[PDB]
Amino acid sequence: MQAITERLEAMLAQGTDNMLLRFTLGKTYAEHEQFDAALPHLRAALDFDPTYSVAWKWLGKTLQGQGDRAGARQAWESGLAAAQSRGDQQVVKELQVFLRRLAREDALEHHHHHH
Repeated sequence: MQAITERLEAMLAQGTDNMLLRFTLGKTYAEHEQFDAALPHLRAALDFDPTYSVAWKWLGKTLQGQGDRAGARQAWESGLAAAQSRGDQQVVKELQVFLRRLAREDALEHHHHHH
C-alpha cells in the first residue's frame, strides 16, 4: 500500500534491524515537516550509527523546522566538523549555505546586519 513507513513496518516486524532502515523512516518524518517526531527517531539512529553524513544534514533541518534558531545554529556547527572529519566537502558546503541563511535572520533581530 501507499506510505513508505507503513510497508517498511512489515520487514521491521520480521526482525530485519538494518542501518538504512532506521534512516529512511526518519527521512519521511522530516520531509513531512514532522521534525518533532523525527527527533527521537533520528536520535535513535545516531546512537547506533552516528557516522551517517546525510543524517547530520537532516538534523540541521530538523531544528530549523521545529522552530529553534539557536538549536539549528549549533546543529550545523556540530555537523560541519563531522563532515570535515569524514572529508565530505559536499555536505560541508550544503550545510554551510543553510547556516549562512539562518544567520541572516539573526542579523535582523540580533542586528548582525551589514549595517
